[PDB]
Amino acid sequence: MNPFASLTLTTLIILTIPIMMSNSNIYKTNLYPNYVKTTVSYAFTLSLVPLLMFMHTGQEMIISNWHWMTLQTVELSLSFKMDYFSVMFIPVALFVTWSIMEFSMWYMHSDPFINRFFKYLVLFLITMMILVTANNLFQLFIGWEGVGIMSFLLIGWWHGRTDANTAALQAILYNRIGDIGFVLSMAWFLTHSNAWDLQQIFMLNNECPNMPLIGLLLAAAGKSAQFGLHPWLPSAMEGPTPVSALLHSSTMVVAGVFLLIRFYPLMETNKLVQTMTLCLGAITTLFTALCAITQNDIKKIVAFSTSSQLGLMMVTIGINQPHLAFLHICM
Amino acid sequence: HVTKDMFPGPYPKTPEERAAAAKKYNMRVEDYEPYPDDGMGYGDYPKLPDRSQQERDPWYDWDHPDLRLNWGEPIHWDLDMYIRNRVDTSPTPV
Amino acid sequence: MMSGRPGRVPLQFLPNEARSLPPPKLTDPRLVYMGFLGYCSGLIDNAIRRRPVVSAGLHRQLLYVTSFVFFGYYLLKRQDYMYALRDHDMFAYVKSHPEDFPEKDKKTYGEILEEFHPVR
Amino acid sequence: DSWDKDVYPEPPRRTPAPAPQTSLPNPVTYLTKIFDLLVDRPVTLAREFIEQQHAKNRYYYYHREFRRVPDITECEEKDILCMFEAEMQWRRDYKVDQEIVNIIQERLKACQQREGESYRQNCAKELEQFTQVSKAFQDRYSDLGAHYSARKCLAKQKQRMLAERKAAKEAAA
Amino acid sequence: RQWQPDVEWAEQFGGAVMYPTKETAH
Amino acid sequence: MNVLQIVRDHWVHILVPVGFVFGCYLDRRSDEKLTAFRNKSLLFKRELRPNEEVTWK
Amino acid sequence: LLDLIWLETILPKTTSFIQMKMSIMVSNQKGLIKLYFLSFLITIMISMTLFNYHE
Amino acid sequence: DRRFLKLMRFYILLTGIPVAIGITLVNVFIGEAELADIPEGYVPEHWEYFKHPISRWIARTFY
Amino acid sequence: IRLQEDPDPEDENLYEKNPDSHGYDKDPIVDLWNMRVVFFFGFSIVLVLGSTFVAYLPDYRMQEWARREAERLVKYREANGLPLMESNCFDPNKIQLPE
Amino acid sequence: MLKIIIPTTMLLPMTWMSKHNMIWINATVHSLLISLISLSLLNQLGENSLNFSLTFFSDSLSAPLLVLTTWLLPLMLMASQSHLSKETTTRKKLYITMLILLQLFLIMTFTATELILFYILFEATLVPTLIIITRWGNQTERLNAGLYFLFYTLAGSLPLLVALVYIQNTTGSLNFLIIHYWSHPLSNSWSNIFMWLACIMAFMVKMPLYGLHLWLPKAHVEAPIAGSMVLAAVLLKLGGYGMMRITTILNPLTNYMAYPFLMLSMWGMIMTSSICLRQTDLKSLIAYSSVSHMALVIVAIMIQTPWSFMGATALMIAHGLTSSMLFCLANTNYERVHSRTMILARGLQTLLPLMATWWLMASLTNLALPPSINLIGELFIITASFSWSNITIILMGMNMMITALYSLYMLITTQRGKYTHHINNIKASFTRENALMALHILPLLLLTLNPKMILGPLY
Amino acid sequence: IRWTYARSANIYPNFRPTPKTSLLGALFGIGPLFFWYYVFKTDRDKKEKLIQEGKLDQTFNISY
Ligand SMILES: CCCCCCCCCCCCCCCCCC(=O)O[C@@H](COC(=O)CCCCCCCCCCCCCCC)COP(=O)(O)OC[C@H](O)CO
Repeated sequence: MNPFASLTLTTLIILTIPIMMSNSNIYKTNLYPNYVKTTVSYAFTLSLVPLLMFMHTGQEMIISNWHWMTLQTVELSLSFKMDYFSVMFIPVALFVTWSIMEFSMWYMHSDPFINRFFKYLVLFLITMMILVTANNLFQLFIGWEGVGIMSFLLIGWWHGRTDANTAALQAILYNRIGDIGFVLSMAWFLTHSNAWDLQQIFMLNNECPNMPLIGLLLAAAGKSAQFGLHPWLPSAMEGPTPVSALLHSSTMVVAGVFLLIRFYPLMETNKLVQTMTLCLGAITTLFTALCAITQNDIKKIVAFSTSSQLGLMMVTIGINQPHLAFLHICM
Repeated sequence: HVTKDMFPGPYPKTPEERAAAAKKYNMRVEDYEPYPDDGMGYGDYPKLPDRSQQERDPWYDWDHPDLRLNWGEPIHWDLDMYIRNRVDTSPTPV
Repeated sequence: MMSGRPGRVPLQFLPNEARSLPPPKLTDPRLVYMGFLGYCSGLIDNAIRRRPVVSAGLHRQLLYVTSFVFFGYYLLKRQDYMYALRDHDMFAYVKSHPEDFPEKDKKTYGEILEEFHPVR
Repeated sequence: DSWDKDVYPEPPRRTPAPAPQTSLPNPVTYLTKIFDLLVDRPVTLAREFIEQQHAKNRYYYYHREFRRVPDITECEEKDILCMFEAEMQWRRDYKVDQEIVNIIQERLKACQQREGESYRQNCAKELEQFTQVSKAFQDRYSDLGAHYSARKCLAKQKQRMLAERKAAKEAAA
Repeated sequence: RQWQPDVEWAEQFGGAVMYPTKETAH
Repeated sequence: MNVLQIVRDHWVHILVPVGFVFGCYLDRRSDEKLTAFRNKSLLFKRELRPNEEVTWK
Repeated sequence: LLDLIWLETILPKTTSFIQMKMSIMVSNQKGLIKLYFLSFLITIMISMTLFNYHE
Repeated sequence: DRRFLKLMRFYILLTGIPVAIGITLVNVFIGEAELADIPEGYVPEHWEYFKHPISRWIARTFY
Repeated sequence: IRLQEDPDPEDENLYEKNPDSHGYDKDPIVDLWNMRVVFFFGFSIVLVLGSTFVAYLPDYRMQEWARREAERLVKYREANGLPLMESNCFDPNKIQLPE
Repeated sequence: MLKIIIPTTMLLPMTWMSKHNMIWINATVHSLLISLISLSLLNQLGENSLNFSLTFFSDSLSAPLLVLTTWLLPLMLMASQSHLSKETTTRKKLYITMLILLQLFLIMTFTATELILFYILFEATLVPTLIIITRWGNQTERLNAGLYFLFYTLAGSLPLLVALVYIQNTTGSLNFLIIHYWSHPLSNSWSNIFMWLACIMAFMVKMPLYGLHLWLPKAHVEAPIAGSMVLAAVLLKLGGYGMMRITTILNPLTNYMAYPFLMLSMWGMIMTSSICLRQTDLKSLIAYSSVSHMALVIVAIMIQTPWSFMGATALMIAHGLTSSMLFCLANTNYERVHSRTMILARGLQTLLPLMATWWLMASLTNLALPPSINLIGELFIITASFSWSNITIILMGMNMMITALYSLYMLITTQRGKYTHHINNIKASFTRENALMALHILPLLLLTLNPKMILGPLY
Repeated sequence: IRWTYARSANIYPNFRPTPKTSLLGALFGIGPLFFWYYVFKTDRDKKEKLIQEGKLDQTFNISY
């Protein structure tokens, strides 16, 4: 019984403690942001250990656990996957949000609702780790819709800003259009491959997933703010800077390409769709960068770099380069 | 509160109805103009200029600053496209 | 339908041979419904006359319940009689015309085809 | 143990004996030692304390068995008295047959993760066994309608041998 | 308070013929 | 506490649980009318336990 | 257009309008015995002869 | 707002914890059931075909 | 006058009479108890206590039984050396094929 | 079932015999007690309905709806404790009597073992619902709305009555069990298709698909809060409950005639949700939303697929709880501001902070996001529909896009923005309202843990 | 209230069934409904056309 599965599955349970602790209201309303930072710091320290036995051995453990329900021949169960992509991404995501937390109590130190804001960040945190760490496509949807809804509230953090609500509404709109491909991917995979677990989809060897991969690409494009579905990210600057420094920069919007990295065992089989990835990645890189340099707003310029960088990632995943794609994600 | 005649009714044809309609919508006859009688059921509701609330000058004291509508001004029939959150007919520089 | 049967002396609410049936028990659910309707009449009567419906005279309501319970029980016997009569003469007829109701032979579902229609 | 080694077959788990030729120690071994001395031992102490407590009263529970009953193909037609037994017989086997796919489906998942990047050739037995099961499962219960019934299942079945027997005769002739 | 019928509502159900017409005008 | 006042008022509270007891009694009354095939279906037909005289009530 | 202009004028209002016109003259007779009994005369004549109910 | 939130959190725990300990208590005082071979001569009872004693007790006194 | 009516009443805010009003009745004693009963027989007695009821309900649809019976069936079928599951359900030995 | 009906009917005199003030107290206490007893029905045996007697029976489809109805019963009482208030005692006593009678009919209907016995109680709910709509309705057009309601559903229900009595004459008993076991394949003759039309139109009126759905904007908007929840959370599903029950005797005639209603509904949910995208009345917006979600079921069951039915029940229970919730939210806003226009009371989160979170969770559930029941309901329909036709996802997928926009539209327009200046009567939220809504939202969150209870009879 | 009333019920009393209204009602009404029917009926027909002779592959499609 290697500890690998044990503490790496804890890594989620420490993160969700501040959420429960908040509604208890026992916390003294001044040190709550400091309390949130410490918990994330402890999670990063804890999540470091799953790395050490990874490079030491490389073991990847599936944590298939409590059986939600068994629909005839579909055993929908909560399950987290400890592949290299998952185990690598936890420390860096925690490390970044830890830095954003430290930046947050300095910058966001005047809003009376600062305690509420920190709760949303932890809420955004846990809904992202269940997206990266998952084994069934349904669980991906929980993280997929969770970050989108969490983004909408966090964009609408300043509430009364009529433009910010429009950006908040616009963010959900482009996200859902991408999610149309996500639901299409689920329906195809549950009809033909007869499951949503990643293991079965890879095993059954769907060598011609033209409709799935197109749906998968559409899910990636909507979330990764690619061309044709980009302008929400440039307009997503209305939220507070720490919000845009964590969600819309390096942790949320990167989830779109993570889906393709998850499903790279099927990406190489269909040559047409991987050209479509190269097709979508190339145009996105130019247009966002081309609009970037003619801007007079610091937040807009930096964000356009992310999308142009984000468009680069799908160029990487195009020609059978998933590991390098995820390498670029971490940096 | 509001009495029956103030509620919008039939299409105005004689100038007596147009004059009363202008009174009904707290506007003048010179600028009053109902929607074309194409059977869509607009009735005597005036056709105000198709310009979003974004066009309205924010600096002027608006009683509803979130919508830039003061009071009793004829609400545009297609208001909720032109509300600040929704569709905006802002004059593009090009 | 009944009306015109042999031995059908008219204006009779309960012919003698009808008594060869199990009389309804006083706790019959049909019978207790008769009592419930009678009680509801008592409430309406006081409501009609603008009286304290709940307890506006225990004499008027008592007659209402008893009368409905009475008329129900006699109606139940005639109810039970005719239905027994309706099924009775059928069995005499069904044995009186054997050729009209021939027993179709029995073949298990291992033989009968049902041309299963797929759903898509 | 709680499960079966044959129903859930596992290849022999063989692990190497790591030899850190480098002078500097591997932290994982240090973290392994502290993990046992910090989490594993207190968990074991509490568990075994519960285990002996559980042994203080060994209340029992059996598994219900339904003896086989005549099926709809032997059921007298329009005879509801035996038809209810046959329908319960078919539906109960449907759930049991559904679990048969689930067991084989789960075994397919286990090989794919366990065999790693060499999953494609390490086990095709799981794939073909699932292929044979799923194909024959399609023959039995697939496309039976929302209100599936033993009568429909027999009707779909009867439609099957009619076609293949007809296909058999034309080939032979 | 909830809406209650006024005199005009009563006049609806108040004619000699409930749905007036030219033939029943008088 | 003026027990007379509370019984005059809270006589309604006891009423519904009585109806529930009424319902349970009728549920175990209508069942015996539907006994018929008791220990007859071959799926559950089984030789009676010695002391008691009846299977499922 | 569809919901509260046509979908209410196809089934609901048209049937209401159809029931309106029919109820217009069914309820509006003239109260003259001459017209009534004359309508009886056709009814009896047409009943025996031309619906052929006697056959 | 605070009185309402204080009310739910305080009161939803009124039968919250007693159930919470009670559910755990029967788990680690009574124990878990175990499989069998249906010993001969013992026709089991309907509630006996269940693992958790809380589940068995429900089937004993309700169903 | 048109009609001799009364002016439309005003929305009686329950708090100006008693500050701790619970939005149940104007009388403090009743509404406070109203809050007591709607809560007690609400979240705890029905929602929380009833939760454990449905949570600890006996095996739904005999789900546990289904797999338990299944495991034995595989054990003979796997060991005997025959296909795990036949393509047909009602085996055609006792079937009367038409024509 | 007499463990539930008998207390319910006997509960009615108790309300009539309670003291002047304790009427709400005693009625709410025992109505919840009835809900607790009804929760015992959630145990469904393996592959057989829980047949209690000849008259009544239950299965893995009626039980989730029954417990929802009984659990709903206290909620109309709570939501009506304020707008009623200033009325004579007897009228309030009558109001409770109508509700209890209405709930009593529903319990008997869902457990009816005879399709005829179903038919009586299925429309017997019309008499109390019409009474509530027209008597205590707080608007003028309730009279025409009430007329639109009963005539629409009765015009559908009358051809039904002729249909079942015909089936009775052809196959004797109409018992739900015997219909399934003794089912025979309906032909394609022009006589059977009209039987198919009659057997479906009555159920699909209270379903309403696109087209004959115009009592939904009328019945819900100008109805008392108690009536709006009841007639949007239960009897809409009551019309649906017949379809799964009655489709047992309509095969294989469904497939040939499935298209006209499938195409009307499937294009409908886009059209209806498009109407939802821009509405002036909040209650109307929620009302049209119910049509879109209900249209998801109509295509669902009438595809006639295992996965389709399993998701159909899940969406039904989830939507009823959500639609019942949002109607409370509109009523709470309407009671304070005495208007229904959405843009009239913009900026409410600033003044009422809790009401925003309730409105956030209400709209969030309407978003059909995972893992809530609404998502696990819609998703199963998508999978069943996609297998039926690969091009379904273009339509029904686009719905989630349109559904998201309007379902968040009221969130932006009412909660966020700016508090309306001239309105100054919005008092702090009464603990009744907040307690009522928690009884709506978090039980949904529980049901996420164990969907198999409401997943339907095909699980 | 005037704005809400104009959008609300007070549209049909001012409605007149001109051929413009009639054409638009049919165009955006029965139009799309029939159009989708042809698309889906064709899609269902071709799909079932492949199934009946044994062309389509659904070897692992069991839960539908
Ligand atoms: C406002 C309009 C109604 C709204 C939509 C409602 C649904 C539309 C269809 C309504 C159907 C009503 C009649 C269905 C009753 C049951 C019919 C049945 O079971 O099928 C019979 C089908 O038989 C019929 O003829 C059914 C009626 C067909 C339609 C004609 C009457 C209905 C339409 C007109 C009246 C209703 C419209 C309102 C008019 C004011 C089978 O009998 P058979 O014909 O095989 O009988 C043996 C032999 O062949 C000769 O009988």
